[PDB]
Amino acid sequence: ALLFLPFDLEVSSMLPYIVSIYSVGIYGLIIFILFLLILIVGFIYEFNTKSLSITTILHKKNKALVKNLY
Amino acid sequence: PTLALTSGSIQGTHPEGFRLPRPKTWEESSESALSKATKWYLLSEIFRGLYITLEMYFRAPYTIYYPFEKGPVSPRFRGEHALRRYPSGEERCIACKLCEAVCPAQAITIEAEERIDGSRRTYKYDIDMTKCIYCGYCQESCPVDAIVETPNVEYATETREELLYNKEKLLANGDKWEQEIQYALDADAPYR
Amino acid sequence: TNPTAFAQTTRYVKDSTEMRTLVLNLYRRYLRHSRGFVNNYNLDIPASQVRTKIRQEFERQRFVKDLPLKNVLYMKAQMEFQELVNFWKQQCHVMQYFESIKGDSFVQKFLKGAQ
Amino acid sequence: EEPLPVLRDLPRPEYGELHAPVYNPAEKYKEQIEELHKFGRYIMGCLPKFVQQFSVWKDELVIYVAPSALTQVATFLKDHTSAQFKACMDVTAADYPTRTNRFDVVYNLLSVRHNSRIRIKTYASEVSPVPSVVPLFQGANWFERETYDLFGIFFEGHPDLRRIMTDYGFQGHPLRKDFPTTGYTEVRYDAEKRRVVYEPLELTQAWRNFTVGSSVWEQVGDGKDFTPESFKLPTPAPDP
Amino acid sequence: QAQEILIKANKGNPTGLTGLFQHPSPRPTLITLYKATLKNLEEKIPKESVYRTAVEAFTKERLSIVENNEIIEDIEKKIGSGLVEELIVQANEEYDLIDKMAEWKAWEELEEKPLDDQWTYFGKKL
Amino acid sequence: SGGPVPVFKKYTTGSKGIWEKIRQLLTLVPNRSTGNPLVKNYRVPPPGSQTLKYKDPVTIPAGDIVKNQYYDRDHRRNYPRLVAFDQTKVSGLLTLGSAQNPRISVGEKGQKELAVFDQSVSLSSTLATIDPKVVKSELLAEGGSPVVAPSLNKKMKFRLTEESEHGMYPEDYPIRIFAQN
Ligand SMILES: CCCCCCCCCCCC(=O)OC[C@H](COP(=O)(O)OCC[N+](C)(C)C)OC(=O)CCCCCCCCCCC
Ligand SMILES: CCCCCCCCCCCC(=O)OC[C@H](COP(=O)(O)OCC[N+](C)(C)C)OC(=O)CCCCCCCCCCC
Ligand code: SF4
Ligand code: SF4
Repeated sequence: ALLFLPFDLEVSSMLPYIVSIYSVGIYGLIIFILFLLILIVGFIYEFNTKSLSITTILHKKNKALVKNLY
Repeated sequence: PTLALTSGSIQGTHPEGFRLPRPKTWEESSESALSKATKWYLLSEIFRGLYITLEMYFRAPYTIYYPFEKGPVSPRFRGEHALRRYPSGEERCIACKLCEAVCPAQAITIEAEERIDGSRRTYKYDIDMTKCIYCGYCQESCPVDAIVETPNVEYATETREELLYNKEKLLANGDKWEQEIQYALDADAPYR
Repeated sequence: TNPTAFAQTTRYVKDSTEMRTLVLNLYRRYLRHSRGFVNNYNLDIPASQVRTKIRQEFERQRFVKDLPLKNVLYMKAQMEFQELVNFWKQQCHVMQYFESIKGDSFVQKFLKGAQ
Repeated sequence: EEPLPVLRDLPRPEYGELHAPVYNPAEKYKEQIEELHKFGRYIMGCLPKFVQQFSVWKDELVIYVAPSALTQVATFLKDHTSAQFKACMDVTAADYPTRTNRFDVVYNLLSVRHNSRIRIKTYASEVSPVPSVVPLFQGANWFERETYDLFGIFFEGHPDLRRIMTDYGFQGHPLRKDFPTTGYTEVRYDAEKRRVVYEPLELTQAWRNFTVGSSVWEQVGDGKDFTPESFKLPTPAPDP
Repeated sequence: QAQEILIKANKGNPTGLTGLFQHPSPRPTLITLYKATLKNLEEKIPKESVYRTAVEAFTKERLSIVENNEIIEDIEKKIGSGLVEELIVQANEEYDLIDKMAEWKAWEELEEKPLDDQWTYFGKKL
Repeated sequence: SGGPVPVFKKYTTGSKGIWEKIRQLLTLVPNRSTGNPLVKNYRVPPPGSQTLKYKDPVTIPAGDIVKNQYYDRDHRRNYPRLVAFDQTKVSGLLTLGSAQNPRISVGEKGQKELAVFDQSVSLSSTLATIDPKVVKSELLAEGGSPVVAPSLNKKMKFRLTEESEHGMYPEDYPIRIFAQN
């Protein structure tokens, strides 16, 4: 839910580019791509940490039975 | 000489090939990367799963329009109870009390004595139709086929008092369903 | 597998004195949860009577002498506590436990059929 | 594309008079009887301190042990390679009030290893505890919970013993012979209290005991002898 | 002495049974436990006990088969009690039993005889 | 074997004519039946309108009028008697042998020996004092080998099959089908 907010403001700020794609030309297209690359570096960061994974740290443990002969 | 020497048995010995081979790694998958991803991205088995479901849409359904139609019944079917008569009109039951003693649920209450003319007849005969398990033992044990189960099933009642069938009620059922009882008795007589 | 809440191991005690310490300890545990018993079970009486009637049932068994009788009455002693804490009994059962209630003369019992 | 046959009309075999051999069904267990007898004795010889006696019936071997001999014999039958009974299938009891210890606790063990089943019998009284096999077999947690609920047997060492079948606060253990089949109380919905209440038992039609008209003659004889001829004490032959 | 052996691996290729992974050193581990059991048997259990004779019957037999069968599949078919990873736990449990068998002193006189009316059912002695 | 079967060889209602060709062109597996039973074949003579006159079947030895004494086939009264072997009888069998392999003297000298094991004899003592060959011959097996738990089914064996034989899931699916062998 928290990461929804940064990714939503990224999507909603693509709105000005939609209705002005022609008149900004290549210049506004390159800026738009750059505007997306910086946010993608965030996507890489939260993909590597696996932040959204629920994980199971509490349970699902297995062990090796090791004899301790004397 | 048996394998008791090593404390082993024929039963303990696993068949040949029981040990699993080395599980394949990512480099031993026969499918190419694109084939595995085209099936994954284009939902190969799901679109098939939809297609099989859509085949049923052009098939004849199974539904029957009860109460205008009825599902199959067989001569052995167990339903509502009825006390029968001979063709001459005399009651078939000779108050022998067999059915009362078989009845797993103790749903039958019989009180009997010598009739006014000397016959061995019953003056009280109840079935607690809310206690019967509709099991057919009374029917099997009757030596004169006095107590049977008619193929009727549609007799649901508003009050539970109406499900305490006394001797008047059961004899009125035997008259009502005599023709249908004969249908089943004629068909399944030899099998008993 | 793990045991449920407020559970205890079942051990057969062999000393008389050891049991009374367990018996006395268990008594406050009933007393401690008495307000929660009222709150969780929505009892219509203040917690004072709940503490009142708990004590009486302990005394009912006070004078047992033989040891093997002592354990079983303690084994079942714990079980009733464990069910009460964990909200396993329904409100109907607990109400009826505390909602329970001089004998008639010989003529009176004779008059109404007696026993 | 031939039309489907009408299976009603296809010819059926003709038989004259049928013959079926008549032979004692207990004979086919003969090989199983000796092998259980040998393996039953083997356990007794290994553990004379615990095995009071052993018995064989058809294809079922029973080991009779005291309550204090339970954990030992159970452990031996679980760990010994010759008899690996890792799986415990049933824990139950039975009430025989005539005997001093009425309850008779019975265990059934399964050996998926050698494809065998063994039975342990151990007695108990109303107040005497019995060792719990939960530390060995985890599957006995609920089978012991059920036996206490229906027999009141004290199980020593059980991590969580409580009612499993009967209602909470149910008084009396149902499967004891002295407990009547209809119980002591019954429930109904009381309008005044707005809740379902317990009342003493009162049957509109009292149960009818037809069991009195049982057989007055003994119905089955003394039985037959099927002990292997290798487990009977030889008769000392007469002298010249 | 401090010889530490692995009984149940917690990682590796499966053996067809869930939770029973392949054992990295099957043959040496079996030989170590068979030699220990034969050694540790005589330390605690006297000779007149049949159980001691029973274990030395096949623990010797399973010790001789392991040495002469380097192929694992020849070990299994000749012992005839499952996979080699299972035989490790059989050997281990065979070892734990003697520690308890010695403690119970289960070669001695029957500790608790049944009462005269115990194994009688409906008026007949069993 | 359980190989696929053409649709017209199954007792279900199937299309005919132009619709059969449409059905084969559009279905995934053309030999799959609709599942609606054939009206002209399924239960056509109802159970209450059959033609077979049933006759009570009777095998000869147990249904005959002759050579059919009931005590010959009265198996319910030939049940195996319940015998429990206590420690004492095990000792007596161990010391004296069995009825098949006697190890008891004859006449009154033997009758002395049997009476020894007619009262309590704890088995712990018996194994302490007896020939070690006795245990290897009577108690244990095959020269001292233990007694493995007997098998309820000496013919219970299994073997691994493969999809070309068992027809089920191929090798990739995580289950294996076991035959009898
Ligand atoms: C064309 C527009 C409509 C369909 C859109 C979706 C296409 C899905 C298939 C592509 C994915 C894939 O992976 O395709 C390839 C897959 C799997 O092939 P395989 O298992 O390797 O084949 C085995 C080896 N052979 C190649 C020798 C046979 O084929 C399918 O499962 C085909 C599914 C067809 C039925 C579903 C379509 C009808 C749905 C509803 C239409 C109104
Ligand atoms: C480049 C071309 C772009 C095409 C874009 C289309 C992509 C669609 C999704 C494909 C990915 C996928 O199906 O993924 C499967 C995901 C997650 O699977 P996972 O957790 O990663 O495990 C599997 C992958 N493994 C083993 C490699 C890790 O969950 C699902 O089962 C989602 C199924 C949704 C079905 C909803 C019904 C369809 C309705 C529409 C048709 C009537
Ligand atoms: S059908 Fe069975 S349960 Fe019902 S009245 Fe007859 S014997 Fe009793
Ligand atoms: S078994 Fe038949 S004849 Fe006998 S009491 Fe019942 S209904 Fe009457």
